Formats: sequence, C-alpha cells, structure tokens
Amino acid sequence: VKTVAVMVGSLRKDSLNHKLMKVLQKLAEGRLEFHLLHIGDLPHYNDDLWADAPESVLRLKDRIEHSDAVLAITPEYNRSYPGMIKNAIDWATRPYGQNSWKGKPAAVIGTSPGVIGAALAQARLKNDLLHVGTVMMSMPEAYIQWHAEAYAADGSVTDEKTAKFLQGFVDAFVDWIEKHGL
Amino acid sequence: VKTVAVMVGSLRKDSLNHKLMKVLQKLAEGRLEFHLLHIGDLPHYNDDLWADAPESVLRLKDRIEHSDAVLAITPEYNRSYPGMIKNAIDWATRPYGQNSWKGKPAAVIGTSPGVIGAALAQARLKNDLLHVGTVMMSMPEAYIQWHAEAYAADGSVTDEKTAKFLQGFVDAFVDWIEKHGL
Ligand SMILES: Cc1cc2c(cc1C)N(C[C@H](O)[C@H](O)[C@H](O)COP(=O)(O)O)c1[nH]c(=O)[nH]c(=O)c1N2
Ligand SMILES: Cc1cc2c(cc1C)N(C[C@H](O)[C@H](O)[C@H](O)COP(=O)(O)O)c1[nH]c(=O)[nH]c(=O)c1N2
Repeated sequence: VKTVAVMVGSLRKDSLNHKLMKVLQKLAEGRLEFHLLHIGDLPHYNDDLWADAPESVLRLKDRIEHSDAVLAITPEYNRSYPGMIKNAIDWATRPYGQNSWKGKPAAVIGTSPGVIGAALAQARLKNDLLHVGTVMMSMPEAYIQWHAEAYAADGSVTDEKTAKFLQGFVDAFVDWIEKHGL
Repeated sequence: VKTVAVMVGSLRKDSLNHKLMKVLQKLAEGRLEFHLLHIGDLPHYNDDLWADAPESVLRLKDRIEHSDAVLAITPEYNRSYPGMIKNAIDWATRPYGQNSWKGKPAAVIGTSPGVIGAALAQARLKNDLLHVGTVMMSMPEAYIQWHAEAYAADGSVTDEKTAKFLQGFVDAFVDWIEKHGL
C-alpha cells in the first residue's frame, strides 16, 4: 500500500471536492492509503512565525515527508484554484532548504457543478506543484463535472461510465507512484 | 485625488513589499490616496460563512467598492504569488452576482531581493485579477529587485534611476485610472 498526502481545497460542509475525495478513497482502498493535510488549520503564511513554528505547519510537513505521494483535489474559484492550497504549498517548502514536496509523485483532480470541471484551477495547480519539485502526473486528465446521481451516499460510483473514468485515474496514479516514486 | 484599495502580499515585520507600498504612497501623495485592504484578517474562504459574513470580508468589499482603483503589491513565493492574495480576491467576488472587483482599474507591482523581481508572481496575479473583471494596466512592467541603498527610512527614493522608474509607474497608474475608471 502506498500512502498519499491529500489536500482537499474546500472547507464547507457539503463540499463536492470532499465527496470526490471519499469516492477516490473508496476506489483506491487496498492500494492507496489517504491521509488528509489539514490545510484549513494553517495561518496565512508569515515568515516571522518560523521563530515559533505553528503546530499545524509542522504536522503538514511531517505528513508530506512521510507519505509516498501527494494528491490535490481542487475546486475552481475565479478560474484558478483556492489560495488556501497555495498557502499550504508555500508553508511546506520552508524553511529554505527544507522543501517537503521535493521528489514526491503527485496528481491533481477536482470537480465543479459546471461543465468545465475545474480544469483551469487544475492546470494552474499542476503548474504550481510542478514548480515545487513534485513529479507531476498529467494523464488522464480528470475535469469532473459533478453529477449527484452518479454517486451513492457511501461514496460508491453508481454510474458505470463515471466509475470507469475515475478508476482509470486511480489506476494511473497507482502506477505513477510505483514508477516515479523514491 | 483618486482613492486606491491596496493589497500588500506580506504580513511580516520587515516586508520589502510593505516598504515598497510606502515608497509608492509617498511618490503618489496628492494624486492617489491609498487605503490598505486587510487581507491578513480574512479567514480561509468558506462559502458556509456567508450565513453570517465575517466583518473582515464585509470591510474588504466595502473598501474595494468605494475606491476608484486597486493596486496589488506582491512578493513571489515558489514562482507565483501568495495564496493570501487569492483568498482576498475570491472573497470579494462573492456572493454570486456581487463581484466587488468588476470594472475597477488595477495595477500590479512587487519586489524580491532576487533579480527576477517577482515577475512570475506578478504575471499570475495580473491574470487572476483580469479574470475577476478589473481593467488591468500592463505598462510599465515593474519587476523590482529590491536594493536597500536606493531608499531612505522615510520612504524617499534616493537613487535617481529608481526614482524615475517608480515615478513612471505611478504616473502611468494615475493616467490609467483617469482614462479607464468609472
Ligand atoms: C469564490 C467562488 C468562485 C468560484 C466558484 C465558487 C466560489 C464560492 N465556483 C463554483 C464552484 O465550482 C462550486 O461552488 C463548487 O461546488 C465548490 O467546490 P466545493 O463544493 O466547495 O468542493 C466556480 N466554479 C467554476 O466552475 N469556475 C469558477 O471560476 C468558479 N468560481
Ligand atoms: C515560501 C517562500 C517562497 C519564496 C520566497 C520566500 C518564501 C518565504 N522568496 C523570497 C522572497 O522574495 C523574499 O523573502 C521577499 O523578501 C518576501 O517579500 P516580503 O519581504 O515579505 O515583502 C522567493 N523569491 C523569489 O524571488 N522567487 C520565489 O519563487 C520565492 N519563493
């Protein structure tokens, strides 16, 4: 089993990206073990805080470093991804010389109720995670328009086409981690 | 005098982007009146909070709406701009139908100790502010490598070449607001 440090780019109760995380976790059970990064617990980045580092920042870095891979699951806000994710990215690259992300196999996925499926957010997040040294998966693209009727309450995917698609993403990520991980 | 809602993308005590804000404010005094947007006081975006909107969010939107223009002064973190700025951007676009940024003349500037002068951050921030409906100034580019010896403690620019350059940016922004504002 490979461990995955997961960022979900939404805090709200009924987040679709949180639902997507659970769907992916269920599809991946037995092959990937997800551990959430608690990005909502991070203060806004402030370099002065390294004098007494926030526990949340220490925990963030420890989990990334102890995980085999990274997965980001992002909504799209105003045609890019949420700042809360970028704030987490930046915290874990520091202190200088201590970039936790370096060399980690990564992937990005996300969902929107709209047909664009968070594609613009995803492209930007792929670029920004590439620029902190991750080994970034590109295929298959997964710009998911959320359809509530395609999923069950337990996270099962009831729609066969959607299940095949998401399974293809999971399978690719498993293979990506095996090939490109440390 | 035109009013300007200003974002400074750093919270730390000795921030160079904060020093740059004060330099620009001094150069612009009498023509532009700066009002800081308190982006460090915003919680991480969470759509659930609109049920009881945070005061910081309400103040942010009110100041943007009541200003003639917007100025962002950004550092570069891992080849883009800080998430705290994107978080502010997203808050002020909401609720749906109530985008405070729409039609506002805007400009972006920033500084780094390195020679790249926060250019990658600035390009991304220009794009993200364009995508929320600002009327975005592009010229002159201002990718400022910070040189402490070029500035005095009162914000004066002691280096003549630097003063001419930053005055050019301020003059262009005043004209931009006059031409492109409401
Ligand atoms: C500030 C802000 C900005 C945007 C959005 C929302 C909000 C609040 N939404 C809608 C978004 O896709 C929808 O609310 C998702 O359901 C949010 O993801 P979670 O459900 O919270 O995971 C959105 N959707 C979209 O497809 N493209 C976009 O650019 C935006 N922009
Ligand atoms: C997490 C993080 C990431 C980066 C930086 C710093 C930190 C803490 N810095 C350096 C940055 O330019 C320098 O610290 C500036 O002085 C920060 O701006 P303020 O001085 O806080 O306004 C930096 N500089 C740069 O030119 N390009 C970059 O990609 C980054 N990345």
